[PDB]
Amino acid sequence: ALPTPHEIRNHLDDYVIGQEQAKKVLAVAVYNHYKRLRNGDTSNLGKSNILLIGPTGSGKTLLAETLARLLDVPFTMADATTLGYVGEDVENIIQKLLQKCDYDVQKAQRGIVYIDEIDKISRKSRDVSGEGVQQALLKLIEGTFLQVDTSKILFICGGAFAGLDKVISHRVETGSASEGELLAQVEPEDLIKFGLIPEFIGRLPVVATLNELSEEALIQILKEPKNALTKQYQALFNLEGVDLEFRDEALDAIAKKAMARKTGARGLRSIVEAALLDTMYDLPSMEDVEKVVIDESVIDGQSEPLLIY
Amino acid sequence: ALPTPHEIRNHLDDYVIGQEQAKKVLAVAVYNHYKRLRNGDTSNGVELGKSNILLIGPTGSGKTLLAETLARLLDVPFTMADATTLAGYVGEDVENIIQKLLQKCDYDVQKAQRGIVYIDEIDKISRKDVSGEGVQQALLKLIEGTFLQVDTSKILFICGGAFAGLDKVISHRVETGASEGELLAQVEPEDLIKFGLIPEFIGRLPVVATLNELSEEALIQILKEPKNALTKQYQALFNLEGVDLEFRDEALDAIAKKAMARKTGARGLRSIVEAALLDTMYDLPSMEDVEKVVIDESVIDGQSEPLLIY
Amino acid sequence: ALPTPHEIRNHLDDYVIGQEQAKKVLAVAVYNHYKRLRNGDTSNGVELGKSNILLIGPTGSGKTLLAETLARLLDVPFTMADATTLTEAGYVGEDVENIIQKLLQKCDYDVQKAQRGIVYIDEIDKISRKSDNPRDVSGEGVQQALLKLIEGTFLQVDTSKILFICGGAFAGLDKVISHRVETGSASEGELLAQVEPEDLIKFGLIPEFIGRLPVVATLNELSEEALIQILKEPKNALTKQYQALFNLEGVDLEFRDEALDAIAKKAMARKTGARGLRSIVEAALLDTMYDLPSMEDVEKVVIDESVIDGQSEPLLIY
Amino acid sequence: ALPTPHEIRNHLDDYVIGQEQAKKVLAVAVYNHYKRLRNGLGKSNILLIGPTGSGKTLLAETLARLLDVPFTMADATTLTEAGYVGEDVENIIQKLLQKCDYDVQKAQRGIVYIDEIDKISRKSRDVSGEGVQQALLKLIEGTFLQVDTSKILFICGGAFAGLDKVISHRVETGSASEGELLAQVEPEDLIKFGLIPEFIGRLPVVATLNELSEEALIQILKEPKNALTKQYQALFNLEGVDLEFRDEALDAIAKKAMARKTGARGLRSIVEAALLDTMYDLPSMEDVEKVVIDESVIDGQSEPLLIY
Amino acid sequence: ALPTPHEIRNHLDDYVIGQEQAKKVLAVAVYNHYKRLRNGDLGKSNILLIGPTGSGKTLLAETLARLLDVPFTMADATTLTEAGYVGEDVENIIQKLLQKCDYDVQKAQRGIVYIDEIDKISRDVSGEGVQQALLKLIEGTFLQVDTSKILFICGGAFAGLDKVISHRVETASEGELLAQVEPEDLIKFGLIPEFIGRLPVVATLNELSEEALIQILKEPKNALTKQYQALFNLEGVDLEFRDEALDAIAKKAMARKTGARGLRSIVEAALLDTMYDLPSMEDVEKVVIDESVIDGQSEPLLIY
Amino acid sequence: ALPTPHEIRNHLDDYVIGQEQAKKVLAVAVYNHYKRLRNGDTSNGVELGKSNILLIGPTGSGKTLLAETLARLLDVPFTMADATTLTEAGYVGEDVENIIQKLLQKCDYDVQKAQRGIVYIDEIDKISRKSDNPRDVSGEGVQQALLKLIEGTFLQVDTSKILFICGGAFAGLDKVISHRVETGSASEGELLAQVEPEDLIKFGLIPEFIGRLPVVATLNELSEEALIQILKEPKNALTKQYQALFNLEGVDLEFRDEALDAIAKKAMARKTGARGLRSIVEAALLDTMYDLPSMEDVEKVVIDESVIDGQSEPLLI
Repeated sequence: ALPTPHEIRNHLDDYVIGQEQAKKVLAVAVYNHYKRLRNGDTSNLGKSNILLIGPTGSGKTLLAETLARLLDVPFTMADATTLGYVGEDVENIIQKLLQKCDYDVQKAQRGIVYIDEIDKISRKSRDVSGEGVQQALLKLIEGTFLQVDTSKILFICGGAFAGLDKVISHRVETGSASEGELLAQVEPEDLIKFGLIPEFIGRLPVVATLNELSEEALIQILKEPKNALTKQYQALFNLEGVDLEFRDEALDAIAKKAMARKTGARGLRSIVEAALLDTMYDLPSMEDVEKVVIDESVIDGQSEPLLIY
Repeated sequence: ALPTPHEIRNHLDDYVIGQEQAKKVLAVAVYNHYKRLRNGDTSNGVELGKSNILLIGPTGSGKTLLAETLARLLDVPFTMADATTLAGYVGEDVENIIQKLLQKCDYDVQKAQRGIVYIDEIDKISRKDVSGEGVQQALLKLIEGTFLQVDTSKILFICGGAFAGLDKVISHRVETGASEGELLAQVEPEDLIKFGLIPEFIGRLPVVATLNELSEEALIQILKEPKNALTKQYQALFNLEGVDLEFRDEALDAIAKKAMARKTGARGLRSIVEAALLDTMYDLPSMEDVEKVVIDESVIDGQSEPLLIY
Repeated sequence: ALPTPHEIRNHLDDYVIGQEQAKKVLAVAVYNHYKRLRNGDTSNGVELGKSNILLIGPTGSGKTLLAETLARLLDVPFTMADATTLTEAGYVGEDVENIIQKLLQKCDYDVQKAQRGIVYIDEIDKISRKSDNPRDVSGEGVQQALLKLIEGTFLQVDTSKILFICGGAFAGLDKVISHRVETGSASEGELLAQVEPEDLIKFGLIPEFIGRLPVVATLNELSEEALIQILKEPKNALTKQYQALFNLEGVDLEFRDEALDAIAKKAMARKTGARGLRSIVEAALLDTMYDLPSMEDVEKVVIDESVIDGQSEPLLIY
Repeated sequence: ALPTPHEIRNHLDDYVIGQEQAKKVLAVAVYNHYKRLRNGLGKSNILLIGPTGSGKTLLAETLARLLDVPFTMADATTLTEAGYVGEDVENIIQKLLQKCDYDVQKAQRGIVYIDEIDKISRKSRDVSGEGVQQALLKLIEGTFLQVDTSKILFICGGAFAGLDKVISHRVETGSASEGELLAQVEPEDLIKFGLIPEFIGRLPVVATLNELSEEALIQILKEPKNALTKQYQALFNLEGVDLEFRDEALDAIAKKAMARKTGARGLRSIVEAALLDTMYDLPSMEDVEKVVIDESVIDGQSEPLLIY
Repeated sequence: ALPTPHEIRNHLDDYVIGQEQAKKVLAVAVYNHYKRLRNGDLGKSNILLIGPTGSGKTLLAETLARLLDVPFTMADATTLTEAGYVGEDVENIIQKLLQKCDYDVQKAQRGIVYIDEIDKISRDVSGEGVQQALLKLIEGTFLQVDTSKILFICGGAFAGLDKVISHRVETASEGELLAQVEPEDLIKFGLIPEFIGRLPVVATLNELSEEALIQILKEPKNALTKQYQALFNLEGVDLEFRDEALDAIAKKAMARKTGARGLRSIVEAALLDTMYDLPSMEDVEKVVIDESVIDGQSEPLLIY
Repeated sequence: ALPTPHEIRNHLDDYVIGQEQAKKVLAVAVYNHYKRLRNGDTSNGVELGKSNILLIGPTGSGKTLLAETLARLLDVPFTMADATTLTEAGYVGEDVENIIQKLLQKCDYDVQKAQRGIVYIDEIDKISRKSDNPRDVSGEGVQQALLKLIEGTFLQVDTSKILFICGGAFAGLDKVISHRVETGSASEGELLAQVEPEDLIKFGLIPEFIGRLPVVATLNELSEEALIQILKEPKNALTKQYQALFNLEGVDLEFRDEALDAIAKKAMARKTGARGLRSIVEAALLDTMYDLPSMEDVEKVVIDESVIDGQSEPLLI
């Protein structure tokens, strides 16, 4: 029984924060895709391939993985950068999909494939080789000794598209907003000028966009997600018989640190670990009730966490 | 009384926009073909070209429309066929195209010989494999001409194809030390050879027409007529939802215009329709209405939402 | 009853103009090849040449036409192939045998008649792995893979019996020969006559491949006066074909000599040889044929200002 | 029963000298990693940054031994410049299984050390080097062994010669030692060094090693439970002879090692050559003890003192 | 049943003329090589052919294989030089050997490999790379085939070799000088010591005499005259080559410096016209005189 | 009763000329290895060096002869193997254990005596994956597969007990060492003495493999005298090889000492060392082997006059 777009988006809210508009798009795209497969297209339809456009560490990869998990469907990643002999490496993505699929052809067709850094292969001011991948990987999108047809499998292509923000503004301008508002005005002709071939873009009808993560968002990322850092470490300290408490001032402190390093959410973990290193070290050697992390423990990194006996 | 190429092309200007060079070629090719048939080729023993045609142009340029139109202009039985659907048992499916031509011909052997046959996606069968080529040679037997008892020698063959890679092989030859339109004009039989077509097949397609831009009318037809047309596909999607999906003519035309402005051809049609029906499909399973009507304002402007009838 | 080399050449004169030396070579080569087959080579143990041929001539010189004509004159299954479509594959090794299934198909899958068949490989000069015109490892692979055919090995057919004709332009060949034949301090035709297996070696062909092509035929560059003859003399000459087309229109088509020469000059500047003749004539009569049936005149006269110019329209006589 | 970080560090003190801060870090990272696995969260992957012959490799090996866990090494250099090395990246896995008796579960508990990570960094072949950072990146997360590399601990070692500079260009203020500078290391410093953001984000735990002191080299010859002198004293011991290393001789060995820039790795090769002649004509003699002096090491001219 | 060296040399006399010393060496080298393989082993017995271009180096290698019904494959040392990617092209020689071997691992090991123009790779950094890369083959390492069993024959002209030998042997003719060849002479030439040690057996070919070419047209079982006499024979006509004509053919070959390879191209052009109007006549025999070859003016004699 | 390193080297002097420094290292390494085995390493928990050896010397320097001799002097099962026949396979991982079954074969299938055995791996330098002498992925696979043996794991025999001696020429090693030992702006023998584990690293050997070969012996380029022993003593000595060839012909081949010395001198004059020995013997026996399978005699004797002068033919009985 397929989950409605409402249900898919709801389960995406549990793993990904914000990006509500993109999750609406993905929900529909995904739903329609499998809705199409489960009725054998049409007796005697929509490719529904998706194009993720957002900054690095926005959640592009996370969304793809989550979609597959929520639909108990084989999932495999691949990099456009790593892509004549690579034409026989493009089919490699398929064997990997079969590996995680128990070599079940049918389940392999229901699978999802995420290609990262698509904006990197775009030949714009090696070009001849790069375009070669756009056209070689293009043969996959349509669908062709596994014997599996790639027509059935859903393709999700993610990319940062740094220069895309510019080409859009050069078009949308008038006479004389923010990146989020600009990426909404994105059109397939903007991707053309960016470096993507018309035949490739025509194979990616569904276009999703991810907004710039807020500083406050990072704080949410540390708390709200089911696998949020704080929850992960509270679980660790929990099997030690100790309660771990993160003061709001400390969480904000962590976000600020992450912004100063321009590492976004990816740099969150490396900050928390270093802040809890000493504590976890001499933790199994003590006997206290709970440990409370304050701002002074994070930003300054001088004072140790409060210990409650 | 046969229509002059001047008259033929002139009638092609009414169904097809632009493509003036291709229509001139088709006009002469067609005219010569029937001019040869209506004089019994040549008494005794004299040579005469087959006059078969090879349409080379992007998807939604007017290839198919041109073929259909030609037949209507000459009140001649017309039948289509896809090169992709064409195996050894398909060799007996190649003759199927003939029985279909006879069906629309009222089973009149003579009028069937005057008939026109359009084969789409020829560029697809090019082995560049053992089976695909098998069709090139199996269908090759038709071009020459052999229990209908009808000879396919008389019937005109028009092969349409996009030839995506053809634009490259030509540039690798014509180079020295322009646009696709200028490059496709330099097309030579040897370019199709390297592309995947066998020499014996190309030699059977002497007349080569080339289309450049797209045809607004065909783009509209592509959204409707095809068995797997976008509208029909989405009407099927909305149908298993208990809802009827209606595309107003203004909306379809609106969709074509968008596609032309983006120069993405027919390939860019879907991406336009999807974006227009995104919101609707999202909160569709959560509603309870009879049908949804897509107007022009929903496509071009994309501002208003589709009309909902309960 | 096999045709003597005399008869073979004579019939080649009806389809090809000039290249007399080449036609004499092909005549002997072809005759000997089948003369060998129709006597079962040699009983017990004896030697016999493979008799495979290597056509060397400019593009549109008649290489292909010669190969085709040879087959028609001997009512023998004929099939073409491009050496370019072969290079760069080990999966093409199973595509090299494809040429055989083609030969069978046109031969009514007849095993013996397929063995009598003729195979023409075009653009052999393109696969040669050499520093000239810089994949090599893959190209040579074909010289050796297709080499397995030349000798002869689920059709069950042996390619030992079938005649192989390999055509090519060999653009750089004219140079390597001159770097050898030179003395201390003529034309391409005279130079291509001095051709030697070692010249092809330096060009890019492997020794084992050349040794399988003993018979070497050389084609001259079609003369402008020859091209003029091609447009007129042949029974299926272009002018005659187009005069026939204009004829069922009730109109007489006249090609002025100044126009025919103009056509030849156009063909030479394009180096397309005779193969480029049609494409020039068509474009010159294009406009005319378009609005021809719409008119009611007596005859149309093609002048030199209509061909090379492509400007002034053909003279119309009412 | 898992050993506390205290216990892990204690056993590390026995095989490795100094680097107390690094051993504290590794102890935690390791403890947490397995603490996480044994309860069915943080990846806890580690990045060792220290000079050549500082103890990076030794730390990795020791950690595994102390935890009776399958261990395997690999060189990041042998990886770069290939798409066929992507299938060589999984090779590291098959080898981990070989030493694991092909037990999928114990293979997941295993530890993997990648040396010379600083070498693959494409920074001021590049396109190929980065390819490994991302190819080996797929391992870090975890994916016909059927084993998932999500469970296995990854330890990436490197010298990072240029890292000392990029850190100084950031930490500077307006107008200390490498040890103090490597402490100020941040993921953004590695970014500028040539590492991709997605790779560094997979190596959260960062351990920094100091340059082994020349006097530390002397300690390396004495203090460790498996110190060279203790090894050779044992060898000489089952001969009925007592081996005595004079302090002047131990310092002499250290100096030799420094002039050769071979660090601690070059210690053995020096001691062996110094005791080579003695061990040869040892079992043929009958004395009480042999005393190695400086004259026997540096000059190598004089033989070791023999007491009967 | 292995053929004795006597027998091997004998069958070599039928395809190659002169070079009797080289054929005795190759005969022993080959015999021992397979005598070793058929008893499960010892010497590598790899061979180094040293002779001018068109002396018969290649022909000797090919003939040896045919006489022993063993897979044979050629290769050019020049196409190898200047690459580390050619290190994976050195294995190509093996896959080719397997191709002609029907992919039979065992028969591929019995195979023979001839590398031409070895003297060309002699150094520079890239060229030496092949000497050491192709060196790994000589010893013998997804075919799974070991190149230890396969016999290697390395041919070369060694233009400068005649000089280095003279600078040493000094205190006759090239033939006498190439006999005094020593591994140290190849060292100074450009070959690495480790490569030469892998080529123990050294065969030296003489420069084919003018008169030798004459023999080349007659003596060999597949001599041109015999081939064309057979061609004219299935026409009912007897073909006779005058001695003055054969000598005339040899001279032509020398003036063109094409050696024996240029023999055919000379005979063909001389008998071209005759073969053209041969099947159209009815005579007893055709005689080829010198006037028909050298001058190419007069037509061959026709006896009815 | 184990022989002292003194006694071991002394008996090595009877089968090998020169290479005294190498023989001293081998004597100590070997002695220690078995000294450790015969005392069951160490009761409870104590450390002990594996004591595996790495022979580095030119071809025909006696690397193989030293290995074989060591086994004979200690009445211990010995087996050879070529690292070259191993590379390029995962199925060779099951061929790596083959070396063990061969060791058992010569050991009468006695597990214990098999553990005391010695294994010599030749041409180790060949498997090294490096830019020098350009498969790599496959070669390394053996370094790590054979690596599993060094440590020690249907035999049930543990390869931990058996001594491993890996020989190789290491042609490029002489260069990498010079690029390191250099100072600002001697001979190979002096250069190979400066050898370090890091030099083998850059050469193509993995760190984990080298750490398993603690003992490193270096051989010099042999003198003209040693050549005579190389022609006779080694298991696969040329004379034995050709005596075997002549043997399957029903004929006995005898090399007079005067001839053997004659061969050495020839090789010495050409300065090709031991590598040039074969090319000399072949040329001297060429004619004989040619018309040999065609005759019917008892034995052929090679004298000095047949080698040096090359004028007179070998004696036929």
